[PDB]
Amino acid sequence: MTEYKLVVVGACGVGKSALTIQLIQNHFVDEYDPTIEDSYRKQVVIDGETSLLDILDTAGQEEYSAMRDQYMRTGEGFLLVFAINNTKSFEDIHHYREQIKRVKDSEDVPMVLVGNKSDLPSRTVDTKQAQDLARSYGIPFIETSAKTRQGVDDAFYTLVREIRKHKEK
Ligand SMILES: CCC(=O)N1CCN(c2ncnc3cc(-c4c(C)ccc5[nH]ncc45)c(Cl)cc23)CC1
Ligand SMILES: Nc1nc2c(ncn2[C@@H]2O[C@H](COP(=O)(O)OP(=O)(O)O)[C@@H](O)[C@H]2O)c(=O)[nH]1
Ligand SMILES: [Mg+2]
Repeated sequence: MTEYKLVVVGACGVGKSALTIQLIQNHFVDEYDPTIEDSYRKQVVIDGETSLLDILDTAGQEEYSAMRDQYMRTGEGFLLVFAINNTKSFEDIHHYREQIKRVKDSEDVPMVLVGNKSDLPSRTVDTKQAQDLARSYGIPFIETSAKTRQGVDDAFYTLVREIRKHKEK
């Protein structure tokens, strides 16, 4: 069966765990321990293809090692998550993109920029700013809400379609 190794990255509190649980369980979590990093498998049909998604929700303390780089290198596609009400989380996207570039030795890694918490009225990051960054990286931008499920399937399925496009190259 076709397996896709997806990794959800971004700053603390942006909704990585909530997005992962909404995708896997169809449930919104108000609290998910920030020390729990784990991977979840889900079978899905995307464009007629039965796909096994293995989703790693990154967490814990910021720490680095050769072993951690070897592990992150196995990810096939990355969701770069920020929260639309947190400018710092948007500025932090650069760090996550550079760490993926560093470990993959490539400027062509499947990724999708995700602007989460789109249900909140307290926006500080304009959609145009996020589209401009995504255009600079050459990747799609998807607005999501783990709370209402807006854009969740689209964010993960678009990443899978980007991995397929990359594998065809
Ligand atoms: C609130 C707790 C929480 O959600 N955290 C989010 C993940 N954390 C990280 N913080 C800072 N930079 C990080 C950098 C990386 C990383 C990436 C994206 C790619 C290759 C890599 N090689 N080595 C590290 C690395 C990852 Cl996976 C996590 C980071 C802790 C806080
Ligand atoms: N309103 C709203 N809250 C969200 C959303 N996604 C996550 N949250 C909340 O934001 C907090 C941090 O979410 P979490 O998934 O733990 O973030 P993580 O540290 O990136 O894993 C939690 O209280 C979540 O319930 C969202 O789309 N909208
Ligand atoms: Mg988390």
